Amino acid sequence: DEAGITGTWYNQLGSTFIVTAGADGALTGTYESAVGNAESRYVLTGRYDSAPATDGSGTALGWTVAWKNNYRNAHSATTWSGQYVGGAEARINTQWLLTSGTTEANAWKSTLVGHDTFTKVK
Amino acid sequence: DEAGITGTWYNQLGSTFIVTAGADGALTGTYESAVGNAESRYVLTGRYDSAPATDGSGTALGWTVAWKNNYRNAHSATTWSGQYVGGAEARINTQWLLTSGTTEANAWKSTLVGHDTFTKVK
Amino acid sequence: DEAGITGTWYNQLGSTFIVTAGADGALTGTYESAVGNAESRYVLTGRYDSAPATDGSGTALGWTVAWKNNYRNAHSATTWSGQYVGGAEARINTQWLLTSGTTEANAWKSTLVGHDTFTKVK
Amino acid sequence: DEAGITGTWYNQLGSTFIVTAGADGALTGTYESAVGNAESRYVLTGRYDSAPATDGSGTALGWTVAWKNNYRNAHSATTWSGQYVGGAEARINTQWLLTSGTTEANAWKSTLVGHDTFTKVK
Repeated sequence: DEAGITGTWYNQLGSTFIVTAGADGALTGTYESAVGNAESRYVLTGRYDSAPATDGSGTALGWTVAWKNNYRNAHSATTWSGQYVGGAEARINTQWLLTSGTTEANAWKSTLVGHDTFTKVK
Repeated sequence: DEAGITGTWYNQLGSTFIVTAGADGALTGTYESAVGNAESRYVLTGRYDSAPATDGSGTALGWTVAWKNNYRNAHSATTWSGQYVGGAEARINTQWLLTSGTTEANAWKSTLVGHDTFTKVK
Repeated sequence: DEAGITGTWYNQLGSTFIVTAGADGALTGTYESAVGNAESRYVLTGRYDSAPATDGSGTALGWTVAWKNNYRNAHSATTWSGQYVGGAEARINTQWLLTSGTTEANAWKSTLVGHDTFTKVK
Repeated sequence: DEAGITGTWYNQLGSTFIVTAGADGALTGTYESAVGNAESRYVLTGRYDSAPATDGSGTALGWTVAWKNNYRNAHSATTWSGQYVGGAEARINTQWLLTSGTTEANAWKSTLVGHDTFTKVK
C-alpha cells in the first residue's frame, strides 16, 4: 500500500490531499482545504500501517495539518484517522478532529468532529 | 512554544509521549502506550501552530501513531488532536481517534474515540 | 418539521429508525440495527429543535438507544447527534457515539464513533 | 442502578443534570448548562442499560438535550454517551456531540465533540 496510498486524493468538499507514503510507515505531503479559514497548501505529516493484514481489511492511517502557512494562521489543527481501501474504486475513509486554540474558559468548544471520504477522482 | 512542547509527557493512563517541536511546526518523537496491543515505543509525527495567538489561548496541535513497530503490528492508528496550555501546570489536552483496519462490513465498528490529558509529571 | 421528521428512516447500513416527532420537541420510536449485537426493535427517545431557523438551515436533533430489549442485552448505548434537512431528498445526517459498559481499566476502549446518513427510501 | 443514576449530577463545567431513571430503561429530566447559549433548564430524555453486567462493569447510557426552552433557542442539540460507575465516588463518564443546525455549505462545521464527567457533589 505504499503504491496505493501515494498520490493525490480529493474529498467530498473538494479539498485536495497530496501524499507520499514511505517504506517505513511515514506520510508526508500537502493539504489544500476547499473550506474554512484556509488558503493554498499546508504541510501534513502522518503515519500508516505498512504491513497490513491480507484478509480484505483496510490499512489504518492518520495524519495532521496545522492550519498555518505563509498566507494565513487559523490557530488550529486537524487530525484525520481512517483506513485506506484499495481496488478499482480506492478510498480513504476518515473521521477527523479539528481543535482550535482557545482560552481555558472556552476549551469546551475547542473541537469539531467530522468525516471525510477521499477518492482518486474529482 | 517550541520550548514548552518539547519534552516528555505522560497521560492519565500512564502512557509516555516524547516529542520534539521544530521551528517550522513539526512534531516528531515516540509514543509508548500503557494500554492496548502495544509494546515499547512507536514512531509519531505531527504538527503544531508555531505562532499561536498571544491572548491566553492554547496552541493547537496534533499527531499520529501507527501501531506497528519491530515488536507488534496492531493494524491500527491513533490521532490525537488538542491544545498545549503552558505555565506552571502545563498540559496537552487532547481528544483522539483510533482507527483499526477492518473489512468493509465491519467499517462501522472501526473507530474508537477518547480523550487524554498529558502533563510533564507522573 | 414535526411533519418532516415523523416517519420511517433508513441508513447506509440498512438499519431502520421509526420516529414520531412531538409538538414540544420530543422524539420517540424504535430502532432496528442491521449490524452488531442487535435483534429486532429497541426503544429510542430523543429531542429536536421544534422551532428551527428559517434560512435554509437544518434542524438539530438527537436520540439514544440502549441496546437492551426482550431478546438481547448488549450492555451498550448509542447516541446520534445530527440535523434533519428537508426537501425532496430529505435526510437526517448524524454522527454517533456507542458506549459499552466496561471495567475502569478498559474505559479507554469504551466508546466507538461513527456517522450515519438516514433517508426516507431504501 | 435505577437508584444509583436517579438524582442530581454536576459536571466539570458546573452544569447540573437532574435525572430520573425508570424501571424499563428510561431517562427523563432537566439539564442546565453553565456555559454556552443556554439559560435555565432544558428537557432531556435518554436511555440506560437497566440490567447491566455484574462484573465491575459500568452501566451504559445516553441522553439528549435540544437547546430550546422558553427563554432561548440555540438551534442545536447535544447527546451524551457514557457509563455510570457506582460506589462511594459514583460518576457518569461521558463523551458528547453538539450539532448545530447549519446550511448544507456549512455542515462540515456543524458538530462539536467533548467529554464531561458528572459527580454527585459540586
